[PDB]
Amino acid sequence: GTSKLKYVLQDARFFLIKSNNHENVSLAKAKGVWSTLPVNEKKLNLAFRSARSVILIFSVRESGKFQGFARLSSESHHGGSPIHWVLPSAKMLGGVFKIDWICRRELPFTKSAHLTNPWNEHKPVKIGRDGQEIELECGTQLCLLFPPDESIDLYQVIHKM
Repeated sequence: GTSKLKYVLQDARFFLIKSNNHENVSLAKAKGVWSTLPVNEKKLNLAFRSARSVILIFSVRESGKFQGFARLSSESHHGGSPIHWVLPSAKMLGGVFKIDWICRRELPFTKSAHLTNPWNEHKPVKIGRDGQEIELECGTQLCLLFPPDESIDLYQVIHKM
């Protein structure tokens, strides 16, 4: 079903995350973590304190697809297990956010062509720089377009809200 998913997304904030390569998204899916440049780290930390759920929607550059979406479970923190990201300078990154995956399945951009983002000049939601905020209604509909991920149980995610 979709009911627990809709509950998690209620009054959520949404951010577009653009990765240079698949390896970083694979590490995030395996380890439940994400890191970003300080400008976006500050935005995500502010958003995490401000909303019931903050959702990151991932897309690998040049892939023509989104690779899934996840919910922030913490603010960024330093000094944890180092993560062997594939960089385009590791010192340039901010802290590490813990994330809980909501869907690990892909969605092609062709299926989201009817969704425009008011916070990016009403361009198709696939278009945007890393860290671009997606307005509530467009973000909710985007997440509902993904194929259901039957491997994830949202009961545990609901308890953290």
